[PDB]
Amino acid sequence: GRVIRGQRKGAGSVFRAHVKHRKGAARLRAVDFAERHGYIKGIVKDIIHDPGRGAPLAKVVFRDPYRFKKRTELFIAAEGIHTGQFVYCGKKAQLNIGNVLPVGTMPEGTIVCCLEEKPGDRGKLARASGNYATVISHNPETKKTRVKLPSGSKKVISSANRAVVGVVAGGGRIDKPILKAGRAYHKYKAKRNCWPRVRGVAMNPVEHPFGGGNHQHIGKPSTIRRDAPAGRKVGLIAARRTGRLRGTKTVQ
RNA sequence: CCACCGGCCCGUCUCGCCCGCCGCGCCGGGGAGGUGGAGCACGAGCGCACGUGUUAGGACCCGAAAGAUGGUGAACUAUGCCUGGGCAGGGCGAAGCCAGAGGAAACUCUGGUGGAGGUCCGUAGCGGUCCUGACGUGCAAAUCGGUCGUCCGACCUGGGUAUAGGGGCGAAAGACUAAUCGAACCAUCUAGUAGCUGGUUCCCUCCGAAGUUUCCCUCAGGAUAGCUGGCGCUCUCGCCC
RNA sequence: AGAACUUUGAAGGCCGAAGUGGAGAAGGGUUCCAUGUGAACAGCAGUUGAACAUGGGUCAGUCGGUCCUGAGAGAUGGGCGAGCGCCGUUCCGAAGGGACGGGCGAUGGCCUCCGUUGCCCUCGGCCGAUCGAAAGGGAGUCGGGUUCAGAUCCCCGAAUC
RNA sequence: GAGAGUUCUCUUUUCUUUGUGAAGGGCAGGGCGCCCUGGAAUGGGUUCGCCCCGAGAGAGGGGCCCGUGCCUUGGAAAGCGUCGCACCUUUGCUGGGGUCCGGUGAGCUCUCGCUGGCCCUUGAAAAUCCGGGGGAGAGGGUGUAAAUCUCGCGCCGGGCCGUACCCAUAUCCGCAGCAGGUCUCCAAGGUGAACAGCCUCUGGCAUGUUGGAACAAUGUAGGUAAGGGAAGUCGGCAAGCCGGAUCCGUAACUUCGGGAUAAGGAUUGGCUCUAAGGGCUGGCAGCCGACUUAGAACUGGUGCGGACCAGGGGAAUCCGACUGUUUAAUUAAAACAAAGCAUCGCGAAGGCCCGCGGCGGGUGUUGACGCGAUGUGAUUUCUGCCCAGUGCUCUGAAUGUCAAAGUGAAGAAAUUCAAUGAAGCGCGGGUAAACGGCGGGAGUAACUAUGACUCUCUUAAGGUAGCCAAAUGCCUCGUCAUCUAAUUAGUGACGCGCAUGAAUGGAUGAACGAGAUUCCCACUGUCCCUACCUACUAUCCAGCGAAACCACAGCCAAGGGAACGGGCUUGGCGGAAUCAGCGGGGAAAGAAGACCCUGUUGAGCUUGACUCUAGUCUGGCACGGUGAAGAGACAUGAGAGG
RNA sequence: GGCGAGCCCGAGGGGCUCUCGCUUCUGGCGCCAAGCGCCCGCCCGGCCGGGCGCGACCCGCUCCGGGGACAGUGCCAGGUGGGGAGUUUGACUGGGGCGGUACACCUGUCAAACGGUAACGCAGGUGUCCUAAGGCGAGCUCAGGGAGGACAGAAACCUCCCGUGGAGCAGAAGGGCAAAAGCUCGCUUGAUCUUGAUUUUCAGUACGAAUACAGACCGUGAAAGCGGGGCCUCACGAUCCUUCUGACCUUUUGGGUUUUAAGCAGGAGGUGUCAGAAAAGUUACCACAGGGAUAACUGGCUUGUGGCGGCCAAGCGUUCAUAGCGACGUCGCUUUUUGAUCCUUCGAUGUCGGCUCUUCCUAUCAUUGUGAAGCAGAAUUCGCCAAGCGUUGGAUUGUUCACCCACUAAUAGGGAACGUGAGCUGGGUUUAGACCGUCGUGAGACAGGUUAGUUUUACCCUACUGAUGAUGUGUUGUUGCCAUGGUAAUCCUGCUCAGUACGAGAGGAACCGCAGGUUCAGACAUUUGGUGUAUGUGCUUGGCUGAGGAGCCAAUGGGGC
Ligand SMILES: [Mg+2]
Ligand SMILES: [Mg+2]
Ligand SMILES: [Mg+2]
Ligand SMILES: [Mg+2]
Ligand SMILES: [Mg+2]
Ligand SMILES: [Mg+2]
Ligand SMILES: [Mg+2]
Ligand SMILES: [Mg+2]
Ligand SMILES: [Mg+2]
Ligand SMILES: [Mg+2]
Ligand SMILES: [Mg+2]
Ligand SMILES: [Mg+2]
Ligand SMILES: [Mg+2]
Ligand SMILES: [Mg+2]
Ligand SMILES: [Mg+2]
Ligand SMILES: [Mg+2]
Ligand SMILES: [Mg+2]
Ligand SMILES: [Mg+2]
Ligand SMILES: [Mg+2]
Ligand SMILES: [Mg+2]
Ligand SMILES: [Mg+2]
Ligand SMILES: [Mg+2]
Ligand SMILES: [Mg+2]
Ligand SMILES: [Mg+2]
Ligand SMILES: [Mg+2]
Ligand SMILES: [Mg+2]
Ligand SMILES: [Mg+2]
Ligand SMILES: [Mg+2]
Ligand SMILES: [Mg+2]
Ligand SMILES: [Mg+2]
Ligand SMILES: [Mg+2]
Ligand SMILES: [Mg+2]
Ligand SMILES: [Mg+2]
Ligand SMILES: [Mg+2]
Ligand SMILES: [Mg+2]
Ligand SMILES: [Mg+2]
Ligand SMILES: [Mg+2]
Ligand SMILES: [Mg+2]
Ligand SMILES: [Mg+2]
Ligand SMILES: [Mg+2]
Ligand SMILES: [Mg+2]
Ligand SMILES: [Mg+2]
Ligand SMILES: [Mg+2]
Ligand SMILES: [Mg+2]
Ligand SMILES: [Mg+2]
Ligand SMILES: [Mg+2]
Ligand SMILES: [Mg+2]
Ligand SMILES: [Mg+2]
Ligand SMILES: [Mg+2]
Ligand SMILES: [Mg+2]
Ligand SMILES: [Mg+2]
Ligand SMILES: [Mg+2]
Ligand SMILES: [Mg+2]
Ligand SMILES: [Mg+2]
Ligand SMILES: [Mg+2]
Ligand SMILES: [Mg+2]
Ligand SMILES: [Mg+2]
Ligand SMILES: [Mg+2]
Ligand SMILES: [Mg+2]
Ligand SMILES: [Mg+2]
Ligand SMILES: [Mg+2]
Ligand SMILES: [Mg+2]
Ligand SMILES: [Mg+2]
Ligand SMILES: [Mg+2]
Ligand SMILES: [Mg+2]
Ligand SMILES: [Mg+2]
Ligand SMILES: [Mg+2]
Ligand SMILES: [Mg+2]
Ligand SMILES: [Mg+2]
Ligand SMILES: [Mg+2]
Ligand SMILES: [Mg+2]
Ligand SMILES: [Mg+2]
Ligand SMILES: [Mg+2]
Ligand SMILES: [Mg+2]
Ligand SMILES: [Mg+2]
Ligand SMILES: [Mg+2]
Ligand SMILES: [Mg+2]
Ligand SMILES: [Mg+2]
Ligand SMILES: [Mg+2]
Ligand SMILES: [Mg+2]
Ligand SMILES: [Mg+2]
Ligand SMILES: [Mg+2]
Ligand SMILES: [Mg+2]
Ligand SMILES: [Mg+2]
Ligand SMILES: [Mg+2]
Ligand SMILES: [Mg+2]
Ligand SMILES: [Mg+2]
Ligand SMILES: [Mg+2]
Ligand SMILES: [Mg+2]
Ligand SMILES: [Mg+2]
Ligand SMILES: [Mg+2]
Ligand SMILES: [Mg+2]
Ligand SMILES: [Mg+2]
Ligand SMILES: [Mg+2]
Ligand SMILES: [Mg+2]
Ligand SMILES: [Mg+2]
Ligand SMILES: [Mg+2]
Ligand SMILES: [Mg+2]
Ligand SMILES: [Mg+2]
Ligand SMILES: [Mg+2]
Ligand SMILES: [Mg+2]
Ligand SMILES: [Mg+2]
Ligand SMILES: [Mg+2]
Ligand SMILES: [Mg+2]
Ligand SMILES: [Mg+2]
Ligand SMILES: [Mg+2]
Ligand SMILES: [Mg+2]
Ligand SMILES: [Mg+2]
Ligand SMILES: [Mg+2]
Ligand SMILES: [Mg+2]
Ligand SMILES: [Mg+2]
Ligand SMILES: [Mg+2]
Ligand SMILES: [Mg+2]
Ligand SMILES: [Mg+2]
Ligand SMILES: [Mg+2]
Repeated sequence: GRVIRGQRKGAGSVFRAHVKHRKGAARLRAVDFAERHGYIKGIVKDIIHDPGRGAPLAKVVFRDPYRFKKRTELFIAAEGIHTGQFVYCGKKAQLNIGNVLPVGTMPEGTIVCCLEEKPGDRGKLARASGNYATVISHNPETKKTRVKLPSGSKKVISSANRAVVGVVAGGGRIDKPILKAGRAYHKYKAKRNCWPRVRGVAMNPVEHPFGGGNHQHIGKPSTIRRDAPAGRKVGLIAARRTGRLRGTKTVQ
């Protein structure tokens, strides 16, 4: 009869993201004439650590092509850039690490990251630390571009959206074991209040469909369909196949 | 007034025949027999008052576990966030560094330095294992004395702030949410219902029981019959039957 | 009048600086001080008291609030809602009323010269009103003396924003 | 130097005090990742530690910032101890000494600066203010003087609000002057490693809502006890032993880090000594002061951590890796959590959720090394077999069932019939680190049995590797061996194990458990077997003074009785009022039994119990408009076919 | 626009088709226009102050992109939906649940010679079957047995005889039936219509079943007659709704026709909890109103069971029934076991065991005095009067119980609300946490196992223990009796007896006497040991009084006496 923990997550009362010490949203520059009919050069001031994120944030200063003012943007620092390196943003920019340019111009097999789903989405895909997307196809007519995302999915996107070249800095971040609960607590304290993660079979039937019984067992098939109501989707959600995997999943 | 027989009216079943025409018809009316009616067969009701009995009203009085509506609480406690404060002393000795010795080389060994740890003894702080110690109408609606675990941390704490009741919060004890939490508090519905307990106030006189039949989701109950009381009413003795 | 509980002196002791000391914040609101009585309150008593009655006591440019935002709360634009209203805070808004300068015109002061008013031209992103800390940010006062009760406040002297 | 205390004896002795605020200037001191000359290796100068050098080291010469330190204006005339002249509601003023000479320090507190370490933790914004780049503009124009001044002065103003006191074992909350709770600063001397414990100074206090007399039992705290030493008890419960430091010695096991203060030994006082461990001045010598170590001699009735302070230990089993959290007010755990190991969904018109409402909100200042939902729970090795059933998922309008809406037909119409049929269901495949499961007979070894081996029914497969009378075994106090004089206990082994078993996790397993259990050593009043002593009661008195409970009240035996009387019957018998204990009775008090049953009385929870619903997936109707190509059916006239 | 690149024709050049402009070694700056061509007012054709355009091109109907007649929105329909909400969890019952239906209907007994009469009393049944197993009429007689006949046999078929029901009548039983109610044969649906009254449980209500009639149409036999189901006792169902049948019926609302609907009567579709709701489980997290109408304690009635005795005497006992046992049978006591019933207790009697302590019982283990043996002695066994005195120390278990070691004269059995929780302990049972095994999909359950889990109050009355007292003797004191009540002593070892009696030996006593010892009781401190604050004395740690001396403080500082 009581709302479960996974159901209380959507209320946003105490489960809000700790966004106090966040430096800024990681987004690219706005598409304009100086970007679609040439390129502009900017200077990287410094890279900083964003709490709750493994990818560093590089501050880049560009010169406004219309007003006398310097524009500061926060990009995702690709691995292999240093303070003082000139970063070029535009259509006819040279293919180098750090420079952003539309995917319709780069050749096949280009390892890029921080791209956009739609032209103007301003850097939404492949933003985690050490991830990249691989361009595999091109279409001159009916402009489309096939990319392979870090999840292995091959998605077709527009040929006008941009992507910075290179892999995100901070790779291999998951190779280190947390090695104790204190480091996990300090990690999740900057992200959000979701760490304790009490098992469902430990509590009572009032707070979870799995709790109860004199023996700490589930009693019901953990595989639950997609049509289950709120507060009922627990355990595996529409598990098409369970158990230890045998090779590659190869699912589209 | 009682019992019976017969008679009349209405609804039905059987049997057959007769009469009428503002129009000669799957139109009307009539008889003799058997049944059903809360009927007729010289009518007694109406209005007011009183008494008893049943019933609906909170309905002889007092009493729930619960349900709904609308509002108040995060000054305790649980959890986030923001902004501040605090944690005596000793023990073990991680990386790195220096020097010396051994060795053909690889390299090894030794003495220091170095000061890491969700490290150890231990104070303040934070909690409360045992004595199942004292109190147990107490200092106290949860305290006190020894003995305890941890004490650089997943640490303790102040103020501000967010989440409000089938909701919040929960390192999960269904624990906490203002001494109340397996669903808070406040007011109303509400004099909620109870086949269940308790109580139910002056005298005298007369009569005076039942715990049994049948039925009911009936077995701690009710209906029915029986037992009882009251109001009468219709007659009979009172002057060889 | 009344003495073990008040006062003074002496002796013997405790708290022994993580106090039984000196100050503060929250909270209390006159409890602080002086005088006076002793039925009630103080778990016995009382000449005593934080009780009673009367009268006093809190003085700031430089102590803090007032200013600023933090987590967060919040009106208008707009949307929803039968409705009190609610969600939403930059979203779907014609959401800058101010200024540098120049020109025209009017007015006032000793109309020499300046200060204003009305209009025209040029320029000007609010990161959206507003609230949110007596421990955060936040310019600038220290020494001595003074009362029965005040001290960085009162007086003297010396400074500063 | 001033004042004070002791002086039977000694002590130039002991105690209190001995000053410079904001602001401005100068000078010491500290820091520099700041400049110039010149460039090194035989590498250099440097820290407690690192660090730095051709991108310029050592050395020499300069600059900048803080200067809370020193002197000076303030500043000695105020302030404070001293000996005095008027004076006891007129009390001010005298003069001397205070701004005297110094030193040391792993000393405590505060501050400043340098450097290092910690990370899947990067540790706040805004208001005010300043500097720089740019050069739109303004200014007298010359032996007369303007544009501007962030320079030295001078004038004026700074409004409003709070300001006492407690801040506490007596001014706050807890019904109160309640051993309870409540956030901060300052904090000395001795012992001592220390803010441990104990004793004093500055400063407070009457012993915590009363005193007098006595020291009976019982009680509450405290300490000993001859001989035995756990023989008491369910249990070593409580109590008791060691407890600090220095010097030797430290096992099994292990993840090689630990175990570990393992275990087991020796010393510890007092007063005289010796040696070592430093700085400063001059061209190897002279003075100045801190307490540390080591050794030896002498000596006290073997006493020396002399009070206080303060780890019993070892051998094993079970569980949990550990640190951490947990039921405020009966549980601290084996429970929860934890890193680690796996699985599932999601590429944003998305996944999981909130919401009565909006293309409203959380994750999201987010993008697969992310988010959301589960299981197991250090490391190592292992992860066995079953998709039959219940769940999850995927596919072809070949294929059954199938609602509205739409089409055709019959009928005067309502209406009826028929054709087609979206999801879903049904069919088929996959998935068990999804829920779960893992049987039963018969014949066979030259002593025999048990049984190598084999045949057969069953459904989806018949317990593999492991482990055990376990926290899991009814029979059971299972059998064997050890531990004991004796063992329902403990350990090891045996294993058709009613009913162990593999992420329902199984087997191990160093360290750690205020976790449960067994044994051994020292230890003690737990005991044999009790006794004595101290403080506070209890006791009597002075003063003040309730509550629980109360049908009337209280001596027993037997009988009957509602089957256990105190009162009834028969007997025993029966003198007031009282004090201190006592706990046999009053079927004693605290509560309309939390146990069992009834109620056609409720609540929490679950599901393949009944009836519904948010939500979610599909189909139809409008928003919802234009063009091309193509498929199926209906009606039309005509040509082939059975 | 060529400061550019072209594929081409081509002598100069042209554009069919096109790339398009000028920021990529470097942690610097970059804005509020230079120039050019024109237009004004002021210095005689000049200076100063201003304005426009090009620089920086023109035109246009979405600000730029990505989807798009889809997605989404409103309405409707169908799936899924304990995520959420509401409600239910039959009754009887020797407590409840499980078991069973004694819940609806029959047969026999219970049932006591009318009818009626109960239990979870006994022995059994029913929810069907039959177009014949109904009706009529006729014919025949069955089960079994005896004697014969080819295969033929215990049983094949034929014939004779006996054959009162011993067979059959659909099925459980009872009653009934012989030219029959049984078997066979032939026609047949009277197993069809209609209105009443009556019988059975009965309230004399209904349903079901049944009886006798009456009114029409039929069957059958020739006929009298029989038949409106089964030879009789059971074989079955209200309201509302649905369906069917009949009128040449009634109403369909202002009046007509028709479809439809409603209406009358009787047949069916069911209430098996059967006089008829539509209904799963758990709560050890539990709550409320009650019940001793109703279990888990004790007590009380009986003792089946348990224990303890007696009688008979077949036999054991080498002989021999009864020294000692004593079967087959049978008669008694006990509530120290369990069980049966539920009488008091539900506004509570605190429910295991252990520790401490008192008293009682005897069915006597030992001790005192005795009798009998297969009692030579010793050691033993069976009884008598006999409860005065004892009936222990430990290992494991919560244990009652049970086993073991050792001691001992003996290590006997019990009662007092299964004595004793305002005396204690909390070891287990028996709350809430949690683990394992089994069961259940689940919540959860287990007289299955293992861990941690608040033990409250006396100051009242009585009883008991002790102390003041009271009554009466005129007052007081001293010395004295006891009526009454209590009552305390018990056991064992060593020596002489005595290596004697006895006994073939082995072995081996007893009375008197002498030393003692165990338990218990009364005291007592000379000696020994405890206690110790005479805070008695003398050392000693830290601090303090200036230092010696004398001292004090550290909750009686510690320790030697
Ligand atoms: Mg967990
Ligand atoms: Mg739980
Ligand atoms: Mg649930
Ligand atoms: Mg199961
Ligand atoms: Mg009421
Ligand atoms: Mg309800
Ligand atoms: Mg509400
Ligand atoms: Mg709070
Ligand atoms: Mg630690
Ligand atoms: Mg250790
Ligand atoms: Mg502590
Ligand atoms: Mg405590
Ligand atoms: Mg506590
Ligand atoms: Mg405990
Ligand atoms: Mg206690
Ligand atoms: Mg007490
Ligand atoms: Mg401790
Ligand atoms: Mg410890
Ligand atoms: Mg520790
Ligand atoms: Mg509700
Ligand atoms: Mg509470
Ligand atoms: Mg409610
Ligand atoms: Mg009432
Ligand atoms: Mg009845
Ligand atoms: Mg009558
Ligand atoms: Mg005094
Ligand atoms: Mg003192
Ligand atoms: Mg301090
Ligand atoms: Mg203090
Ligand atoms: Mg006074
Ligand atoms: Mg008083
Ligand atoms: Mg006062
Ligand atoms: Mg007053
Ligand atoms: Mg002033
Ligand atoms: Mg201020
Ligand atoms: Mg709002
Ligand atoms: Mg509006
Ligand atoms: Mg403000
Ligand atoms: Mg002053
Ligand atoms: Mg003051
Ligand atoms: Mg100064
Ligand atoms: Mg110093
Ligand atoms: Mg003040
Ligand atoms: Mg207090
Ligand atoms: Mg306190
Ligand atoms: Mg000190
Ligand atoms: Mg020292
Ligand atoms: Mg006193
Ligand atoms: Mg007090
Ligand atoms: Mg002793
Ligand atoms: Mg001794
Ligand atoms: Mg010993
Ligand atoms: Mg022992
Ligand atoms: Mg035991
Ligand atoms: Mg202990
Ligand atoms: Mg060993
Ligand atoms: Mg060890
Ligand atoms: Mg010397
Ligand atoms: Mg643990
Ligand atoms: Mg917590
Ligand atoms: Mg506890
Ligand atoms: Mg979203
Ligand atoms: Mg693991
Ligand atoms: Mg497996
Ligand atoms: Mg399959
Ligand atoms: Mg249609
Ligand atoms: Mg054989
Ligand atoms: Mg096996
Ligand atoms: Mg083992
Ligand atoms: Mg033992
Ligand atoms: Mg199993
Ligand atoms: Mg098994
Ligand atoms: Mg001792
Ligand atoms: Mg009596
Ligand atoms: Mg009795
Ligand atoms: Mg009696
Ligand atoms: Mg009584
Ligand atoms: Mg009487
Ligand atoms: Mg009487
Ligand atoms: Mg008394
Ligand atoms: Mg008592
Ligand atoms: Mg009751
Ligand atoms: Mg009932
Ligand atoms: Mg509840
Ligand atoms: Mg567009
Ligand atoms: Mg429900
Ligand atoms: Mg019942
Ligand atoms: Mg009779
Ligand atoms: Mg009869
Ligand atoms: Mg016949
Ligand atoms: Mg029969
Ligand atoms: Mg018969
Ligand atoms: Mg007839
Ligand atoms: Mg019935
Ligand atoms: Mg229920
Ligand atoms: Mg629970
Ligand atoms: Mg009864
Ligand atoms: Mg009973
Ligand atoms: Mg009681
Ligand atoms: Mg009692
Ligand atoms: Mg006796
Ligand atoms: Mg008892
Ligand atoms: Mg227990
Ligand atoms: Mg329990
Ligand atoms: Mg002889
Ligand atoms: Mg002889
Ligand atoms: Mg004695
Ligand atoms: Mg003596
Ligand atoms: Mg002595
Ligand atoms: Mg002494
Ligand atoms: Mg001394
Ligand atoms: Mg001395
Ligand atoms: Mg003290
Ligand atoms: Mg002593
Ligand atoms: Mg002694």
